[PDB]
Amino acid sequence: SRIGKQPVPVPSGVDVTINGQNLSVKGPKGTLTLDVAEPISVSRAEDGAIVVTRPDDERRSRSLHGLSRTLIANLVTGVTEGYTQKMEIFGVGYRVQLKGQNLEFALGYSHPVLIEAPEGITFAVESPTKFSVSGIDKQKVGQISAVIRRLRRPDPYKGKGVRYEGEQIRRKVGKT
Amino acid sequence: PTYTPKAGDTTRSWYVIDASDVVLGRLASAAATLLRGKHKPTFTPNVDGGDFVIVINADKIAVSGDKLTKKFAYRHSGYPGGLRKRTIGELLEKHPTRVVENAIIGMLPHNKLGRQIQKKLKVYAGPDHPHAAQQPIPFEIKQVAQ
Amino acid sequence: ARKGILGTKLGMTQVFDENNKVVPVTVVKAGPNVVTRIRTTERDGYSAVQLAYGEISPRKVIKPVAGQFAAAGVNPRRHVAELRLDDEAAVAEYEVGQELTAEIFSDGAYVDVTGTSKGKGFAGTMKRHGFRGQGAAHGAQAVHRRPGSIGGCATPGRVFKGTRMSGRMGNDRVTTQNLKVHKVDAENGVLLIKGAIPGRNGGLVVVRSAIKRG
Amino acid sequence: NAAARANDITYNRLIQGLKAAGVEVDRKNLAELAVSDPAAFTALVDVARAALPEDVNAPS
Amino acid sequence: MKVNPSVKPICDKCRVIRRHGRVMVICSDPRHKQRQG
RNA sequence: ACCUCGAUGUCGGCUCGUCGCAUCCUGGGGCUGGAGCAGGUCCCAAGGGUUGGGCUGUUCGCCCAUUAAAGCGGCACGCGAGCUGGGUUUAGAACGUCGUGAGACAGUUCGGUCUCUAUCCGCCGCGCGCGUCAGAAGCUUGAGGAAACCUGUCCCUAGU
RNA sequence: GAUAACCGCUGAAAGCAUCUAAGCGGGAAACCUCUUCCAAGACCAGGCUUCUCACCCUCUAGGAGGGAUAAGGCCCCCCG
Ligand SMILES: CC[C@H]1OC(=O)[C@H](C)[C@@H](O[C@H]2C[C@@](C)(OC)[C@@H](O)[C@H](C)O2)[C@H](C)[C@@H](O[C@@H]2O[C@H](C)C[C@H](N(C)C)[C@H]2O)[C@](C)(O)C[C@@H](C)C(=O)[C@H](C)[C@@H](O)[C@]1(C)O
Repeated sequence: SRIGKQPVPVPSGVDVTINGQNLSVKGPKGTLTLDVAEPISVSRAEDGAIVVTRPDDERRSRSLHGLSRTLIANLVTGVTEGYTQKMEIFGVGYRVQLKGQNLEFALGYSHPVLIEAPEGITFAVESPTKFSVSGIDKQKVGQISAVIRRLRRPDPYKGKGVRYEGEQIRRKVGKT
Repeated sequence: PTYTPKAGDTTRSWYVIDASDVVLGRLASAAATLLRGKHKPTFTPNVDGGDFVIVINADKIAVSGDKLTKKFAYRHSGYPGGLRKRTIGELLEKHPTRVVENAIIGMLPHNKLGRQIQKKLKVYAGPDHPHAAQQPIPFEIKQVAQ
Repeated sequence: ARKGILGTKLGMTQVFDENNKVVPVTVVKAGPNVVTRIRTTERDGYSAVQLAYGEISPRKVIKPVAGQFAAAGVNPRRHVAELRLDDEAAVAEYEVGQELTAEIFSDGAYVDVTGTSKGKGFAGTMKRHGFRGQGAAHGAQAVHRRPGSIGGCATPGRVFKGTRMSGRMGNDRVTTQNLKVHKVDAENGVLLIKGAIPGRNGGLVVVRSAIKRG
Repeated sequence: NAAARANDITYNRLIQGLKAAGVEVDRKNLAELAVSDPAAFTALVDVARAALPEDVNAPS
Repeated sequence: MKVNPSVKPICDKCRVIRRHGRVMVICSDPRHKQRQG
């Protein structure tokens, strides 16, 4: 009703470029195209915020509107200020390096694990045990961050492996 | 005596149906009607007095529900365990015209006349067909109201 | 993208490697092949090169084949066979009238050799499918080489397609894969391919580059 | 039914309208008209449509 | 994963959800992870 | 007690299969009641493979040596117009028990005829004839099918 | 390539919101391509070449019925 109809504050340096129900928002960081679903349209609400409204109100339009406003906000935020996921590696011998456009991990495997940075994704290693993913599409940023997480099967014993900036993993201690 | 088609009084007409965003079953029903010739007052069930039915944009047929992944087209090769199943989505991706073809053929009668009638169906997985020389009539599927 | 050459299975022999190990090698006359026709996706819908091999007499060659070879611009040859290629650059490599010699292959190159296997005639189930023969003694009545049971009973009620029965065996296309070319005798237009290749001595074979161990 | 739908009317409503109009032509001769006299069949279709109620689905 | 016809919370942390047309129990304790089948 | 008593052949073994998944490898979740590790219990996802012997009528089993494993079932407890005939169930005989006896015995034993040239469907292979819009000819070209798909140790990684 | 279990989205029809809701994106031997073989009787029968690009006769001079054939192929013959 209101929490899905919240106007999305569009910053000064943005050109959303509608052509019906298919937006292509451009800003300081890249461009992002979104094929909006059935319910809503867009008229900028004059002030600049993309208006988000649903025609009817049963259940499907309700959910699609709630998600469409949310995705529009996420997209404008990503194109304006981007998104970053900071991640940390634990375990004696576990390490990460940045080999140009790819990220290499030593996670106790006999081989170094290589990760090719996909389009729109950039890795930055703050320390041999701390790095971060950055991108304008946080769906993709979170997806690649999840891949980096799943690199190592969960270690509830020692905590060895990759995590996020702050994560209290399901630790596990007991007998000898 | 009731009218019976004699010699060459069976006149044939060419229709082209745009399968874009149309329900597979509805399109197949209309096409089967046209291919039978049930739309003609001269229809005789033992005569192939139907009409040629080109189907364009067969790849852009519409299927509701989960038929695109949960419905299967089956074929047994005659060998043990030789039942190959291909979902409607995979079939539409690999042989797009085959979904519409199978629908129409199944809706047609299964007999010698049915297989003769099949030859008048021309399904194409695109907006265009090679039969422009036949001057096909754009056929929109319209329901007669009561 | 995949070399190939029509040849003749001259025979089989043995050579010795640098380590003195014996290499059983089929000697195949990968004689000159003349590119007679190029198959293109525009004209033919696929990418292939038509090769012609073997000396034949023009009197032997018939008018349709003679005219096809004339249009190709080359002298008629006994056999013609197509080599399929993946992409169009593969045929852009080839050209009609081209000379294909055994040197297209190198020593140590893995090839797939296709040939028509030897004719074994109407073979029984034991020879044809490796059926375990029934007992030679202990009562066995005239079933020492017979198939045994063929189906079930009433429930299938019939014999399944593909039931391995006795019939004519051999004379079928066989592609032996990943055969190493021990040596490429450029002087004689010959290839020494380690191992056996299908068919009788003198039979037409196609030595293509290994599809797996490229 | 083919002739009726060519005339933009269903067979069931055509029969209803003919009965309302009092046309007692059997289906044999209705089909004979449909094939040999499409103009006459269209005239009968018009008669049936006129005789049909203002709303065929009305509770009447 | 506990795949049983009946799935219920085993502690106050367990939550019953319906994901992919399937009743499941999700919990901070993986032991209490259940699924209906 | 519904087909079959103007006959639908039994157990086992052989031969040849084919199918199901109710999993003996390949993927996961939980336990980490492994705090951990080598391992293992449990529950979710058929392509292949799933040995040879001895004692067993042996349908069952047990044993020996292996195995990655030595799966469970359906198909007339698949398969005798494909085989065997050890079991079983004729006619001979012995013993045991019952019976006056003839004889009887889900009692112990020895011996004890396995017929048929395939018409139809089915299947495995070969042709002949027509098609395939002129009469031929090489090269094909994949709609659709079939085949295959198994898995071990040892070494390095790492005595991590 | 598509698929159980594991996830990502800003975070709602729903409030610090929340694995996820409806929508949309990523990770086995089974499945579809891939490998081998058959395959246009694939009744929906491809790019080329060969003759010709009608030789003659008869009822009709419509539609046919026969010869000769160009092209090529059987049958014979020597054979594997
Ligand atoms: C060589 C020449 C004979 O072959 C045999 O002896 C075979 C070897 C018998 O099996 C032998 C061996 C064996 C085990 O075979 C089944 C045995 O049961 C019979 C009694 O004797 C057969 C086939 C018997 O049939 C079987 O009889 C059973 C009572 C039932 C069975 N079926 C209906 C269920 C039926 O087919 C039976 C009675 O002889 C059939 C009748 C017609 C005959 O008499 C005919 C004339 C036979 O003499 C014969 C075919 O010429």
